[PDB]
Amino acid sequence: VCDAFSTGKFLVAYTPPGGKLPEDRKQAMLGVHIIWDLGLQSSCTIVVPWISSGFYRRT
Amino acid sequence: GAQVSSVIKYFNINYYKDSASSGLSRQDFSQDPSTLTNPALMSPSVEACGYSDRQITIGNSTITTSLHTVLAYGEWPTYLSDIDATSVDKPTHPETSADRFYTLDSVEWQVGSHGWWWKLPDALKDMGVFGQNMYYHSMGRSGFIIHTQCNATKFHSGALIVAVIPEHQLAYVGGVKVNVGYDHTHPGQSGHQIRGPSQSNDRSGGKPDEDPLFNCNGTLLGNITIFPHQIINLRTNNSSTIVVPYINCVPMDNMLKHNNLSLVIIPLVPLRPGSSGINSVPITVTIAPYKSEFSGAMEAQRQ
Amino acid sequence: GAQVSSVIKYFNINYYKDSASSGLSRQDFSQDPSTLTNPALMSPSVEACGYSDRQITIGNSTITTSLHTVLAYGEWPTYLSDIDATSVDKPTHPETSADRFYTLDSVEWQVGSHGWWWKLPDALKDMGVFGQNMYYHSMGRSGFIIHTQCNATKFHSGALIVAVIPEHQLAYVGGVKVNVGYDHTHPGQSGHQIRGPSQSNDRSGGKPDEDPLFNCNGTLLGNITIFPHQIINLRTNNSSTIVVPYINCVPMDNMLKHNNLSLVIIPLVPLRPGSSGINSVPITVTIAPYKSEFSGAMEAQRQ
Repeated sequence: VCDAFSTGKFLVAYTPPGGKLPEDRKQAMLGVHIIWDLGLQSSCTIVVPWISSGFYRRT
Repeated sequence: GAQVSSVIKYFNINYYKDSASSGLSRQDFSQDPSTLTNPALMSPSVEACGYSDRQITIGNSTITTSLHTVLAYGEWPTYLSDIDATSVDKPTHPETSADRFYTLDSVEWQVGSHGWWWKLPDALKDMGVFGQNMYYHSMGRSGFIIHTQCNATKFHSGALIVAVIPEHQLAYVGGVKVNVGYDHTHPGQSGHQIRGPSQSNDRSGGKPDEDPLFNCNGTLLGNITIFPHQIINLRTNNSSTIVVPYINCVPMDNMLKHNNLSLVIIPLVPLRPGSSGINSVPITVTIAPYKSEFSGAMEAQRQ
Repeated sequence: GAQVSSVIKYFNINYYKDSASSGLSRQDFSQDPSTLTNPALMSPSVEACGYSDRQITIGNSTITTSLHTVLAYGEWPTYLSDIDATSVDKPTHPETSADRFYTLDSVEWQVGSHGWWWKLPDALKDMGVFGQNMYYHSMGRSGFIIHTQCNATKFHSGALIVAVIPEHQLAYVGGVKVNVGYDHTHPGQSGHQIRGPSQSNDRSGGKPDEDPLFNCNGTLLGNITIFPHQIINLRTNNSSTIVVPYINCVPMDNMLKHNNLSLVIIPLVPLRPGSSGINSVPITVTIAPYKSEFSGAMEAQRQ
């Protein structure tokens, strides 16, 4: 939520099970990621994939 | 009720309407009637199914020996395929670069040497581009080919047991309730020399059990033959080969945390030199990842 | 003699019996007769051949932008196949684990910033399991997808030239006869900020030329459009995408020694803030190895 004149590029990164929280962008980009760009709003949604050993994950 | 979709018929009925509410499971027949051995156990000869898949060469490295290969659980290694897999994400197949024979540090086999063990995939974690794909991926599965080779002369004597134990869970070295440490059960390629048993063995930091007779887990040797194994008798053969598929409940596991195999080598009968003066002989182990798959790529899990 | 197997016929004759002893090469015809443009140059639109190969996603990473992608030399990247290859040894294809978008360190674009360049594959040498496969393999080939993205507002101004130069051979920073150092032409992911020209620029250890007008190699800007390129004009577009095949004489080269591409980004017109108070904007580069192949596995060439 901003004005129409603002613009931005965001990196949305999902680090799979077993990985540390990245602490810097070069370690975040190596997982699942999407580049969310304003002025599209087709790029907003990241789909967290199902990556797991077992078939189910405990709530 | 429900049902479902010297010889006694019975009407199949679920009184409670459900599966798993049903009673114990028998062997059905549609019409009247009117098994003794399991070749999957007993460690077949890898010709006892088919030899077309095998002179043994995986991925740029050659073994020349293959009727005496034991095929663990009579199942040939294969990729996860589909329909048995959890994630739809396409795994990575390194193939010939990460599927190749990795020879480890040789170990002197002496008089009084109690045994050795290596955990897998762990032993390979620093080896080549297989050991790189472990860290950069969430999960993975691999079958292995273990080639154990110990050569002495016709004057020497003594036998080894080369066994592959799925999920070999070590016992703590004694006393109180402690989990063996992450570091002592992940030794790397050097494996673990079994130095016990003794009452003087150190107890700290969760060190594993040093007793070879109880398999370090509390179950006798000589029953270790229920696993895939070969017996290297220096009167007969100098080497060993074992082809293990991927054994686990899960399609893919971490490979850093979970070691789904163990390579155990026990001097069943000691090494006696003959008229020769050689008191010790090297044992060499060569492991080949085979049909390995990796998925869930990330930053290297390396610390 | 030999021959071989306004309109003038001629009897094709090798007087010396050989090819390459023959004279200059014309365009033959079998019967009587009775071209202006090369779309491979001019950097096509990647729809100008076909768009079925492309929302841009390689190997677990997504780009959402693809009619404005330029397809370098009108050729789509593809594996070495056969018959063009030297070794028969089967290359390794890492696919989605090592073929993915790697975003590099962003660079402030300021007033007075002369330019930037990155050498490829070099920029990716520490990136993921692509940068691992470089060291563990003798040779390799890869196509790349360069996505350059710089966003400012409607108040800002200024243009960039994003060009990909095959075999961009840097000039030494001046004077005597020196080869630029291995280290200065292999900067890593950080690339090289062009800080010149000046008479005061340091000359030591083979440092590369700092002059952006002469392309650091001695050839003008504005002729840099003969390479695959895009012009990012902050009045029009914020981003760029370029798809390069594998350009080289050899099927596979080392990738540590030989950098077969360069990504050059030149502020053709400076960055002027408008009524806004923002004096600098980040430029971000995202490189995807595509259709990469590795062969000749060895110990890591890493020092």
